[PDB]
Amino acid sequence: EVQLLESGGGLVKPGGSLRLSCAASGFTFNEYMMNWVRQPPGKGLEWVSSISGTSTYINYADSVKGRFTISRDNAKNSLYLQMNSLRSDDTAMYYCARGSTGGYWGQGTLITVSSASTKGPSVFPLAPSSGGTAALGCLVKDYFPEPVTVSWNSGALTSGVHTFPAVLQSSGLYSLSSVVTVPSSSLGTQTYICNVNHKPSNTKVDKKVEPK
Amino acid sequence: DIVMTQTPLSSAVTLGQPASISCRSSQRLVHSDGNTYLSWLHQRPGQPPRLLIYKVSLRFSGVPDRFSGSGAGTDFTLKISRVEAEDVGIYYCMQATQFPLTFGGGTKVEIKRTVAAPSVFIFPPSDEQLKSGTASVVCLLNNFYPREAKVQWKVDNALQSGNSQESVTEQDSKDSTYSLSSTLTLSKADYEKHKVYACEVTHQGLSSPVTKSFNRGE
Repeated sequence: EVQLLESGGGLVKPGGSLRLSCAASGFTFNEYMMNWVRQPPGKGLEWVSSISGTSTYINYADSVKGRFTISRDNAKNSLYLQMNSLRSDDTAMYYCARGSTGGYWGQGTLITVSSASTKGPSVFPLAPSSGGTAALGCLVKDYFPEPVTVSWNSGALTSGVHTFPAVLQSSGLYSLSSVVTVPSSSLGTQTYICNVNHKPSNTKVDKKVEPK
Repeated sequence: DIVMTQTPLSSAVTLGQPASISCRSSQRLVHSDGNTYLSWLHQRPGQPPRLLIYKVSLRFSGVPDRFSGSGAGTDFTLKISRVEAEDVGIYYCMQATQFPLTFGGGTKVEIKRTVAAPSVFIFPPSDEQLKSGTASVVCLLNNFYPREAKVQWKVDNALQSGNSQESVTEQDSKDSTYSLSSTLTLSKADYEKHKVYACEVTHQGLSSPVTKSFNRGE
């Protein structure tokens, strides 16, 4: 069954270059055309590039013409996008998609074109008060770039979890909060650990959230 | 460059009621081979797109039968027979008949449910953070409808301005509610100059605004 996995993303300085790779499985790679599509933050879907099975028909969007190059290694079941002379507006989530239809899309890989330095997050507990529903959380504060993944009890807790969209601060650093709501009488019965991962800074933190 | 104009931009529907999204092309969307390569995509926030309809009216495998695709020439329509809670998100038309490949700007499908009062919680800053010379107070509005909520920060009752940021969740796929976080940022010094910290919430589901507060240390 169909698996598309994007990689090569992250932080890159303006003028810098990146090479994205999309590995594919569970279908005949050489029988389909492969698309790169991108999503600027809070904006809609933009087509970028397309390549036929034979690598004969290649098409680029006007925005990326001259700077980007698309290639496919049918042997390695891999689609590539070489991105040169990168600009701040190229900052977006990059997906590989299969066929004209767009029937299968990868998880997506985020590209941030910024002169700013990678900074790892500080994770701080949001401790529950004392009922009905009771709330606890983790404040993930002062990181760059996006994204951070937050889980609770290593994926064991999903019921009542809200991870909020990140906000950019005056510092030029991101902050988000993850909260979980539990029945008030279930406090100090279960253990609550927020697992924060910021790959761009090789930062993994497990913070225990206890009543204050 | 074929331009796709998607209408409406936002659509509020009652659960179990029909919904229609429209896409209009600048030119005719028929290929040399005679087929029309228009697609409809759904995107829940921070997830990849899923294909609903391809070639105007063909349901992709696993797509529920409540989704139907129609149109010819320039005018094309996605119709939902009865909207379910899971149908929230953004829908796109995509053209793949002529390059450049083009998409519509999107349509937010909102679910219209009964008014829900927010549950409000207030969190004082951690001791570990205060040692770093900054203080973050967080206010959480949880599982409320409609989306319009106002959060007012008070410090010993003094009304606060321009030292707070808000983040709102997307509409939940189950109970169709929103959640909101407000964060008041202060220096450790400023934080210690005051005793009583409160967030006051105004929402259509509360006749009088609700205040949660804590006393610093106590």
